[PDB]
Amino acid sequence: MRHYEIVFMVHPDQSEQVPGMIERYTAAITGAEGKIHRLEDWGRRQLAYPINKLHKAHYVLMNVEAPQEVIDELETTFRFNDAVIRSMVMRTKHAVTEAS
Amino acid sequence: SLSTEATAKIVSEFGRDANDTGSTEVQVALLTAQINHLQGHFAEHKKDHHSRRGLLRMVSQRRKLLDYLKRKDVARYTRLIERLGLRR
Amino acid sequence: EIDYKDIATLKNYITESGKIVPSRITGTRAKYQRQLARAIKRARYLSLLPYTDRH
Amino acid sequence: IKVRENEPFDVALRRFKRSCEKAGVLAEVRRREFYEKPTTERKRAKASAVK
Amino acid sequence: RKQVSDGVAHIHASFNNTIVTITDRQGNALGWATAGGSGFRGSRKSTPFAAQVAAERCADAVKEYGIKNLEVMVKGPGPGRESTIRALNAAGFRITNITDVTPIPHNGCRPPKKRRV
RNA sequence: CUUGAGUCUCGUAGAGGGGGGUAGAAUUCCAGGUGUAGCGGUGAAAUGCGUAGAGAUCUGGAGGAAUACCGGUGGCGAAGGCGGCCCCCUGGACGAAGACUGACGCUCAGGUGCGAAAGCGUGGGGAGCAAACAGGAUUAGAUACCCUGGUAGUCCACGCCGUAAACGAUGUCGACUUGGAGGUUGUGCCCUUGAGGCGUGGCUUCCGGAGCUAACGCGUUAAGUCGACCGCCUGGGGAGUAC
Ligand SMILES: [Mg+2]
Ligand SMILES: [Mg+2]
Ligand SMILES: [Mg+2]
Ligand SMILES: [Mg+2]
Ligand SMILES: [Mg+2]
Repeated sequence: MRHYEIVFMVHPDQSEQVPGMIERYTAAITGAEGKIHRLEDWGRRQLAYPINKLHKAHYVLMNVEAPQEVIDELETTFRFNDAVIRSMVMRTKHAVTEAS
Repeated sequence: SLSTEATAKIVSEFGRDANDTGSTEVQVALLTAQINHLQGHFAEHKKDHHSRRGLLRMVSQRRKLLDYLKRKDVARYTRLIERLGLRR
Repeated sequence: EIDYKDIATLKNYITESGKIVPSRITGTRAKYQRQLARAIKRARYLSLLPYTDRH
Repeated sequence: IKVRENEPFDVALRRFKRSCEKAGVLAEVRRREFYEKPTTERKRAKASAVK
Repeated sequence: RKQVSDGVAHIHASFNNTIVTITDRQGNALGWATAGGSGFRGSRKSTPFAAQVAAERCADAVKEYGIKNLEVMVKGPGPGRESTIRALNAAGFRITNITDVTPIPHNGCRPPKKRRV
């Protein structure tokens, strides 16, 4: 398995889902023998540009270590979940931890 | 290029002993790998010409490698072919 | 100096128009400028930085 | 570019404007692109910059 | 006729003509005035002065709208781009925030050939 | 046999390639709010668009193409060529210490494959630009330059076409031959106390000595001094034409 620094921001008035989403993700990841080396939460932070209105979103970090197979099953879930908006995900670059 | 595991692994299998990658027979097999595998990557996309270069290059190298073996030891040559199901 | 999260450091290599500052005006290494400049981009795509002074 | 001054003294401070945008990025695009002129004409600036 | 006490000033300083449109912060055209539509034509209407003499004429409308102060929205090159301001800024109109809305494409559309003599 | 070539380990940077996503800036178009007599264009104009309400301005939406800034004497590639960001599949180049195979090399007619743009086929897509074409102006004329529109095409998928001032107008591989200045990336060392300094590899600009050159100029990235192999030249027109 490789590392993947994923940071997905969710709709503001959807914060209640933030915990549910996170808990669900981590589950699948760990299930496939994945390793979580970090997990931030920038919370309801101000947005630079009005990304599709609502200049306020809810960010979160991951930087896990799951097989490309699973993250893929996830890369799509984000697209099929109105609740979440812009989603990014970088590669390994050596398991990042804490800080940020 | 090649999987570290599968790489070293495939080496011990043909190496004149152990930790002798430079070994002739070894090169062939080790090369045939990415060769027989790229087939898939190339079967798809197909227009990945630039990548073809690497293939064609390493491909010709196998020949230039086998010919040598057959020239400095007809034995090993005729053997390797078998275990790799080469020569048509 | 090389991370979109570090929205602080980046604000140093970004004028008012949001555009990044040339490697000369900063006198920084080109090698660093590249990995650095790219951070501003990826950061701009997470609303962590302004594309321009307007939107 | 954005510009707001405190106390009415009437000073444009048009610096922040031309200090980047305005012409150039405009006058350059005002007419058809270059396509070829950049990889050459534009790269002939050093022929003057070198000295 | 409604007294807005304040709005915004738009200036479309084109290379051949300049126009000023004062409107409430909402973006509803309150009063407009163009250089060309102020007598002088061609070469003369595309001069810096033209914008001034024309711009001042715009206030001759959006002023009786209770307007006291306004912002500045400048876009495009050409003369008047700067002149237009002074006119208002000096026409008693209390200034505030000058902004250059001049468009700048991050490389998208291909400009027309033209100009070749 | 090991110095040539190659294999391995470990890192190094990258607009190298195929595929799929994706963001923001602008353009045009549609709808509506505000507002009124112009706008647009030029050297002037005029065609054109405007009271059936344009332009400007604000709000929402539709879509296509291209990625400002970073960006450069920059980087990658056999060549053509390749710039937003993200992932997936993938090739090559480089240094480091070494470990290994053991001359397995260089070149190559024919052959094979890759080939800018324009063009051709089928089926998609089409904002902007734009051969054709259409007006308008210029002029002695103006089948042009300039203006107002605008079709092919440009974009896409698979196939075809193989040309370019396909240019460094400079075939490839190897070895020697004073220097100076700078960019790029790797690596060893130095109160590292520093980005600081020293070295030492690959790549790359600029100046230039010897020598070479008809001169211009080239100059350790040679067009210098040699070697292996290949391609081509033998006056200009007719002619890269006919058959
Ligand atoms: Mg035309
Ligand atoms: Mg084509
Ligand atoms: Mg076609
Ligand atoms: Mg190179
Ligand atoms: Mg020289």
